[PDB]
Amino acid sequence: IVGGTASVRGEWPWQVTLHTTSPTQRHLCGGSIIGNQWILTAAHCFYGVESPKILRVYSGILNQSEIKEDTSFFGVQEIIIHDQYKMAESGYDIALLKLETTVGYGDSQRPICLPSKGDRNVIYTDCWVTGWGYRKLRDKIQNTLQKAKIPLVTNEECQKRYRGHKITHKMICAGYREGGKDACKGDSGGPLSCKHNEVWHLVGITSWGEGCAQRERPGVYTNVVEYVDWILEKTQAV
Ligand SMILES: CC[C@@H]1CCC[C@H](NC(=O)/C=C/c2cc(Cl)ccc2-n2cnnn2)c2nc(c[nH]2)-c2ccc(NC(=O)OC)cc2NC1=O
Repeated sequence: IVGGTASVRGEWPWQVTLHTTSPTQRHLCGGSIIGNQWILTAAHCFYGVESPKILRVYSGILNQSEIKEDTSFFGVQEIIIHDQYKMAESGYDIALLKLETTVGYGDSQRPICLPSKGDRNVIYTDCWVTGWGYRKLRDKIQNTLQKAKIPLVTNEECQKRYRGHKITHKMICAGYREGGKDACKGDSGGPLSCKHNEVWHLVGITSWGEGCAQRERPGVYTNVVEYVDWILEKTQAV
């Protein structure tokens, strides 16, 4: 996160750190608890991931230093990537991780509500991008979960900013015209959380941008409202 501040413990209890084990263990991406056995993340996070056997999901984490060999995690049973996904810049940058075990809900780990279909018309004014990513382009993964309040941007205004790209309605952008606050390397997969009627909703999944927090370069996010039916299709399968 660029231009953010340290989160407080329990502030984003749906936030998870998705770690890879091959060749050595390291943070890979962010993610959101959306069900007791479901993590919603970005499809691009699995580039060169041969099996879910190398993945470890950590919930209830504020500081990456909380993770050692004795720290408990959730194994990943299945990786479900949207089958229209080619690359982040083309959209469909959404994936579901089905966990081997059930998440025990408490004040340190709980699900974020998905946006309602009737909430496609609502205008969110309190949105936050969270993660353990870089504070600038050439940096390192942060120990403490960072947060940044970012304004939502119209598809039209985002399309002006990304000439040469096709910004679809399945994408949602966020950022200040002058930059300064944004997601960066290590944040992808994580949430873009918006508070509405005292209820947090998963509006976006951190996807891509040209650089980090640049003037007139909004962060591009997967527009979760547009994938509610795809999420239910995979999580509610008979
Ligand atoms: C499959 C491989 C995965 C995802 C690749 C894409 C991802 N993009 C992002 O995380 C965010 C992009 C982005 C998103 C928005 Cl919304 C706006 C502006 C953005 N950026 C544009 N240029 N940089 N960031 C990214 N993550 C890292 C570098 N780049 C990264 C850095 C460090 C570690 N681990 C580490 O040091 O452990 C000790 C792990 C990763 N993970 C990855 O390599």
